[PDB]
This record gives sequence, structure tokens and C-alpha cells, in this order.
Amino acid sequence: PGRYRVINVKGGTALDLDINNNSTVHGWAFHGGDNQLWDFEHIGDNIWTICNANTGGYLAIVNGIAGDGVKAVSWADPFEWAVWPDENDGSVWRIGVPDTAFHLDLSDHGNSADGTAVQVWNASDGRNQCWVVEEA
Repeated sequence: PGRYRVINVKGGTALDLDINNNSTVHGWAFHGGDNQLWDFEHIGDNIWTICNANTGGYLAIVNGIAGDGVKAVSWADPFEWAVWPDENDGSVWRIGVPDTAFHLDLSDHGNSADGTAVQVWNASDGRNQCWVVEEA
């Protein structure tokens, strides 16, 4: 479905599935490889699955239970995300565990460093929780 890149607003790096283990989700400088492209499938009511182009793995969280600092990971099963415009800047998006306050978060204050882990964390104003979803 609609294939998109997902760039962190604060870090400037792409949501990337580690090319070596195909499991760890981290920020990496955008190069346009399939591991940085994500198939957004609309389930309904602006709920989505987000499926890596490289592996077919779905964006999810380790062990499925949302909490502060639970890391993002690739799953063989679908995991549902709410995707909506940020409240302060309508031009960017949040990607969240549905009906929870746990938002997809670029760790270490949205560090631009390649390999910066992506996780979920309680919703804050931080642009490290804001993403640009755009075609590629």
C-alpha cells in the first residue's frame, strides 16, 4: 500500500529497519533503500499498519505491551498505529499506540546520530515524537 518514508522532525533521520538484524528500528540518514520505506495500509478510522518494504515486517513494539521506553521492532504480525497531525504543528504527524498516550519517539532527545533507537514514550511536546510521512 501507499509506500512512504517517515522522517523524524527533530532528528531529521529516517525511520529505518536495521539492515543487519532486520529487527531493530532506529533513525538513519535517509538514503531511499527499501529498509527505510514503509507500506502504510489503512485499516479504517485513521488506524494503519506500517510494513517495511525491505522485509515485510510490521512496525511494532517489543513484546506488544506499551510503556515508556519499550523499543520499536519489526514483527511478522501486523500492529495497529493511529496516525494524526500534531496538535502544535498540523504539518507533521504523530504515530501512536491507539487510544493510549504512547507515541513513537526518537530516543536520546531526538539524536540525529545514525542508529539512534526508536521507541514509544508518553506523549510530550517534543518534536522527537513528530514525523513527516511523505511519498518515496
